Amino acid sequence: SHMWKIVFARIDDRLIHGQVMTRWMKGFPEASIVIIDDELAVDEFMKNIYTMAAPPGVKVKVFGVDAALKEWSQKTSVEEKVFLLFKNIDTCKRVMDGGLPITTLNIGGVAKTPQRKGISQSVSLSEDEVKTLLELKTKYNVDVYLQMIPDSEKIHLTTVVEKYFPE
Repeated sequence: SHMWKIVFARIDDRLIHGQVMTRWMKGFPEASIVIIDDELAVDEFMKNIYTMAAPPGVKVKVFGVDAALKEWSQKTSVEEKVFLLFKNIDTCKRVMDGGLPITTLNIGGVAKTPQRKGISQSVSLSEDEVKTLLELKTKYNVDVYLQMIPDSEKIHLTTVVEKYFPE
């Protein structure tokens, strides 16, 4: 089997913050958190911050994109359950384009910028970003939805397009 079994994937530009991941990990009891980000992979200060902020009893590992693809590609007799955490859509696209199978993609946090349209308190998206999410759905059959925490409002990608980007 592949080294990792991907139990969930989430995009949140603030990664491990507050109690958010403690809430998410309760749904994935045996999983570790794997953050895939090229910037964080070399940033020792923030690697320590996020490791310290991790839910009690949950391992955190950080990989760059190429290293994540290399690790996942390895075969093993005992797979590790992993909850993938990305800072941004582009990094997720790069790993999916590299063959890493993601089945569900939760958009958790994307900060407002002038180029993005506000959708929720936690998520704003540009038209280009929504086009990218649609492309991931089309190419890879990923189920994409916005949801901040497990018990908060869930908005599917199709609903996002219909209400916020009619086109």
